[PDB]
Amino acid sequence: MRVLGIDPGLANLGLGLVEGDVRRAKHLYHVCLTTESAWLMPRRLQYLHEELTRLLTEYRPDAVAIEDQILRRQADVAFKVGQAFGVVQLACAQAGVPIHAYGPMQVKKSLVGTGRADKEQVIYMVKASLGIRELFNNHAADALALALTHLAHA
Amino acid sequence: MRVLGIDPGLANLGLGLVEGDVRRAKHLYHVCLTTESAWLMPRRLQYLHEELTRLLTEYRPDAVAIEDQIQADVAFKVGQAFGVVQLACAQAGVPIHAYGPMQVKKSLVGTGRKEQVIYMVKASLGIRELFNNHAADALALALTHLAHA
Repeated sequence: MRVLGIDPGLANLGLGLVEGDVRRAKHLYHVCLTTESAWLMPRRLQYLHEELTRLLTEYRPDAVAIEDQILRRQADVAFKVGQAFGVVQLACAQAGVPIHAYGPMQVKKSLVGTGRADKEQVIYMVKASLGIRELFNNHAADALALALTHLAHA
Repeated sequence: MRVLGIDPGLANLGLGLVEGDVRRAKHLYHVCLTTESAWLMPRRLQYLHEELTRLLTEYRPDAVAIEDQIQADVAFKVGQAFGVVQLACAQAGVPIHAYGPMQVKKSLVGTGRKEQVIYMVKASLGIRELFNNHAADALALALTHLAHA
């Protein structure tokens, strides 16, 4: 099973591709896309949608695993990030790829064993599961963690 | 001089196309698209984005006029639909102009302080029957853009 993990955002969009099953997984690709506030919102959304559409077309994943956050602070931030989430969901549906949502405690439990693990603990287990020497970008790492979580729930 | 007005929403998306200037406008098209919670969110967004794209491609408007967005997870959900609307406009190369409710009232009604707005929408466009408030709101937005150009 080939899975695209997505750490959703507007200024940063983490994408990580893995392939395997519950017992073993192979790293395929990861990246953190960025957009600039000086671009207007429509162009930021167009950039994310275009780059994600290209990656979906190229790698042909069987499933998308997306983070289901309960972040509840600022409505103006939530409106902007919701716009990015909408365009991400749109790209997946246009590709015919089903989306499975996972909360952070599900990720921590699947990758570390417990739901109160630290992020550094999760990234250590991402790198160990995939044989990655270093992961500098936390959004890419989180995206890979989501992809590995879907493989564990399948 | 051709404006697509958009009343943004997930369950209801009002669309209204007019052409003209401050003095005279002609009606071209209106609808209220609907989506149901029985569909998963990505499918709802795909349907709205597809139907909006088709209308932008067909009628080739010069501008889009959208209702200005004046709880956090509510904001987040409203944003999902707004994002796909903004994306379709950007892909079409059509500039977006946002207007608030008071701007619509002043542009359309002499009072400037929805029955009065709807009456003025129907009168300006020669529309006898306008039953859907979202489609009416979208037409009111398109007419507001003409008044501000």
